Amino acid sequence: QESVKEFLAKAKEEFLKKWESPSQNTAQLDHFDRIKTLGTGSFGRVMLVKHKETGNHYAMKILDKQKVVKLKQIEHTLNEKRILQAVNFPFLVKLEFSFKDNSNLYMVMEYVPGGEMFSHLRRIGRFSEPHARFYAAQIVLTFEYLHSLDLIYRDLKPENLLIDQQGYIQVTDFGFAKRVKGRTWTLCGTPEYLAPEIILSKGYNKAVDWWALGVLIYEMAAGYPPFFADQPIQIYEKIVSGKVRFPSHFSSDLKDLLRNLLQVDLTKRFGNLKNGVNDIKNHKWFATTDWIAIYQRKVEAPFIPKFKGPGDTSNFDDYEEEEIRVSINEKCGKEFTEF
Ligand SMILES: O[C@H]1CN[C@H](c2nc(-c3cnccn3)no2)C1
Repeated sequence: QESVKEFLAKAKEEFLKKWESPSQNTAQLDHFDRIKTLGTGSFGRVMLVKHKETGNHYAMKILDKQKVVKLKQIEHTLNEKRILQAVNFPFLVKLEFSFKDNSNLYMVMEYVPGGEMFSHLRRIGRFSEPHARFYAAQIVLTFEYLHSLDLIYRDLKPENLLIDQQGYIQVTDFGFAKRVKGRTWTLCGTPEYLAPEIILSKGYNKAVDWWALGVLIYEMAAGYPPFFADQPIQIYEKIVSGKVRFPSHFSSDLKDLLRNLLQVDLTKRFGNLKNGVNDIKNHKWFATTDWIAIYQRKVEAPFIPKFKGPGDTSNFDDYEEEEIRVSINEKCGKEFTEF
């Protein structure tokens, strides 16, 4: 374990150097051709773009400054970019460039053509336990890394887990990620994945990411989430009750791990005890997992996504194509000075 301790100490040193001196202004919009919209929301979208001189493909996240302000996301967007430019781990998407202009903020990431885990899960129905375990092990290692840097992730769900050309996970969307040493208070995350202490408006901590891992493992292995209901208020009532029903096809070891991750009392939840992540890594459900081989990407993946090359968009769906407009006047300059 000294080897793991020394790995995490170096990881934190390298993170802090970039965190204290963030990169800024490393590309500009007219260096890229726009290809296709890959998803869209209330203040932002992600496009496929191509760099004009190198020919490389990238995923460009575009945030409208005025809409970020109106929806009270200023601090969250500044967190997202400052964290992404400072992290480095095999299962995190890489930020390659960032910049801003009179109207928008831009984060240019590597493009992962294999698509969302969500699409693959919904197409096949559910994953076998070994398939769900391969992905879960990558999330355990990624959360061990992030939490040792004092980062909470706060947006785990199948749509944020991309499948790469080797069949491994790349986590994207750091819009709710935050550097936290103790407690934090903001209501954020998708309803089915929220821990009880978020729903109850408490000061909460990194144990909310371990709760969300329990929801993800359940949904991968069942094909639906554990607290499912028609509207959010009914979902929240089931979460806080914490009453969970498991399919009979679940192994006994899977049920035991999920009862310990989906523990309503945060002071009793796996990942948040004296032994930290090691209660999860040493659980019987993970007995066949070679943690070093997963980190080194030496395990054969269960599934390789079908795609034709680094520009193929067939694993993403279709959205109305809107302009990328840039005002002749600067908007919200003061709010986004540090970006
Ligand atoms: O609307 C949200 C959900 N789906 C969108 C999306 N994100 C990406 C992607 C691809 N490669 C690297 C990073 N992000 N593709 O689609 C974003």
